[PDB]
Amino acid sequence: VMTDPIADMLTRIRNANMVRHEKLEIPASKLKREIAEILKREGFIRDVEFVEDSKQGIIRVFLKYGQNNERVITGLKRISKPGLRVYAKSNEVPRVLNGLGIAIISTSQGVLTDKEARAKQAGGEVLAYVW
Amino acid sequence: TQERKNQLINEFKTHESDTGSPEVQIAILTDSINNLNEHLRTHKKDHHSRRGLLKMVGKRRNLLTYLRNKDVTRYRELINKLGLR
Amino acid sequence: KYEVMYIIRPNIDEESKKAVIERFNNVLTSNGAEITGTKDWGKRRLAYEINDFRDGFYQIVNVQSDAAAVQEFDRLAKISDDIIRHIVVKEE
Amino acid sequence: MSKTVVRKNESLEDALRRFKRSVSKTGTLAEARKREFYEKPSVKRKKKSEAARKRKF
Amino acid sequence: RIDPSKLELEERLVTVNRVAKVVKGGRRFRFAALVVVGDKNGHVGFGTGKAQEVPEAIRKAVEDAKKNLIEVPMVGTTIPHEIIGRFGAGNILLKPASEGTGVIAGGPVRAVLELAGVADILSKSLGSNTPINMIRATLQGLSELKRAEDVAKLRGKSVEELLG
Amino acid sequence: KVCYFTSNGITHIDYKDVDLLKKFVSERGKILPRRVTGTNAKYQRKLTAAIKRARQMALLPYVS
RNA sequence: AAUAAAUGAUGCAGACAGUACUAGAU
RNA sequence: GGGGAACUUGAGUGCAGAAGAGGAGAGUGGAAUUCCACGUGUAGCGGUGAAAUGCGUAGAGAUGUGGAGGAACACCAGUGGCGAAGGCGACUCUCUGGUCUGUAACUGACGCUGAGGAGCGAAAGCGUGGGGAGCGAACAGGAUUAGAUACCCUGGUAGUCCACGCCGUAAACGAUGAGUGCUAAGUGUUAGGGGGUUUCCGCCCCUUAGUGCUGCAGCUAACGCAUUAAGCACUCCGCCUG
Repeated sequence: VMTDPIADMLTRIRNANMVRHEKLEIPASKLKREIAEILKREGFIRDVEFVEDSKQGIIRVFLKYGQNNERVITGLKRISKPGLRVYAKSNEVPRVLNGLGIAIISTSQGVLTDKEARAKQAGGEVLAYVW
Repeated sequence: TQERKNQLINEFKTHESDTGSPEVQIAILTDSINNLNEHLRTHKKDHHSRRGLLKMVGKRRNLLTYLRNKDVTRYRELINKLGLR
Repeated sequence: KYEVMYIIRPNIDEESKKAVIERFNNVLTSNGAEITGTKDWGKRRLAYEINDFRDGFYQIVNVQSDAAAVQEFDRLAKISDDIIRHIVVKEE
Repeated sequence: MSKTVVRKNESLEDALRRFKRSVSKTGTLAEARKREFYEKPSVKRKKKSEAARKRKF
Repeated sequence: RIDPSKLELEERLVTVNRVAKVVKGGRRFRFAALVVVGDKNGHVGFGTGKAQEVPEAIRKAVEDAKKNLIEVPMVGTTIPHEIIGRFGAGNILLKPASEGTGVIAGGPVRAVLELAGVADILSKSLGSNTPINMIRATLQGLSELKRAEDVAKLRGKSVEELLG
Repeated sequence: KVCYFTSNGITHIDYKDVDLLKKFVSERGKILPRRVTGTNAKYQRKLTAAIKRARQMALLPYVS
């Protein structure tokens, strides 16, 4: 069942951050790979790798702690839940903490962040926030 | 036991090793429900067996709905073969 | 598979005991219950008292029937005075 | 009651010494002494889980 | 790290609650003092004190607050981003405001924000109105704030890369 | 202590074993506890079954 | 020739007010 | 989201095993209580804080034998086990439900929840016909108290039991809805599996589902919870607004 893979992915990442872990294993769907690569290019993660196996495929995430003891991903939160979908327009694209954070948004042309969607003049599902 | 199942399997086997066979599971559930009602017609107070029969019937109904949504031809064939009316 | 063990009253001659044994065996075979094994412990002192005796003859029989000659043997032993106690168990 | 075993060639209290010790392994002190007044099934069940574990006896 | 108390401070009390202890003889009354000490350059702290006298309790609370100072970002005389504190059933949100809005908050939160040097903040309490918990939640929310340059250094990016 | 059935690798008690049932039952007739006999839970349950069947078949006493 | 530590179950005690009562300031 | 085509991890079938107070039905059992009959046998028996009501010289209690009948199943027995919940504890048998272990052979999303509805549903209670050993509301008597329509004692109806039907309520509680995923540890325990020497007995490690205690982070008003969450998240249902 599980009703959604993305929310559980985000919560697993949040628990990993809370415990100060260094690795994770996820069934690694296409959208999950996309979000992980976005976080990678955003500096939230040290490195990410894909493991295409026979069962479904697996992805490993390496949490980032650039300094002595600091959680890069302080918190996460999903919005477009399965039962209350959220769609934001180009003019209503939000910004996380005055542009300090980042929010993932699937748009008409690929999956992009808030700033990328604002630049490209698009909009769609606001499926997650990041702080 | 170990005879009715084997016969139903050999009868409803579409392939050499087809044992998932929603039709086979339906036939097995039907024969089990019949054997259960046989004794429930006398031990009317065994409510736990009635709950088990309700569970089996729910499984049967879900399988029948799946088969109807998947292949109406095979659904109607199973109907004509078993008489599950 | 099934197992049958029963107790015969002690005050019985050898010929009468054998006659009763054959009678009950025939009763069991009334449906075709093959007797796959037999054992006679003999004279053993009972741990506790029964109707009129402290000892008796123990008889063991192995059977593979359809649970009908079992009931026949049960209702016959409960009625007949030759047997005092008896129990049928599955050898599974 | 302790047992049916007999002992002789001792004193009067030497027998009671072993009586009071062997009576522990019999229900004469528990089984025949608890059932003086009724106990509800609930408390009846909880009494075992309490005593047999806490080792209060 | 711990901030030194060697600075000019505008120590200002909030409330003085009178508590009583019951004894064989009767009730023994003591005074509890809440005080907020800080400067208007981004450093503030909270302390408390108890004694049978008002001035002694005030002095003890001031001395304790001196040892519990904390730093707060002052991006544009305001906070870099909104945040909420949730210390002990006390929920208080803090939003950044323009240059002319002013400090808007209930007594204790307003005092804490003023003594910290912030002039334009939007606040709203969404929980208990107890002053201790109010101050604690405000302090927690201010501690959970992050600077733009700090976040840029942490995420291995440039300030402009984040602000645009 | 050490269990008997495990040490011997034996199978179903075969209640006919009057000597085993006797030496495993108290001198009075009461069933000895597991903490004293050293047997496992499964073997203790089988022991109870066997001793009950024996008592039913006059192979062991009820009272002594 | 020696020599044992026990045993325990206590009967009775109902009510008390309507209105009353201490503070403290950088 | 709809339609089309593939996949197994979800889901289910089979394969070889495992435990269990799982249920309905039939038979059997020996302790123990009561009564009856008889042999021995006298002045008491039973009971309370004390006492009395009660039974006993038409011969009690006690002791020993036999019989009659009815309920429950000592020791095993252990936060042990099963069941969706209530609940389920002697033995034997007939008919039956679910669960766990390696599943990989099989179908390949067939899954979760579920208003309304149906069914089940402690004890008590009601109706029909039986049965009634002990216990025992109501009731009678004897005590205490100022009073006792009670707490104590002696008797004692219905009830407790059996077949059918009805009622559908409990502190029916873990005062914690169902499903899934993630989140340090030590620790016993039930039924299994694999292994590192041993044929073993047994020691250790690993791995499944369940049952218990102490405890990190985290949560919480605190109490406390903490891989069986009251932690971190998603889906559905019922409920709350002095």
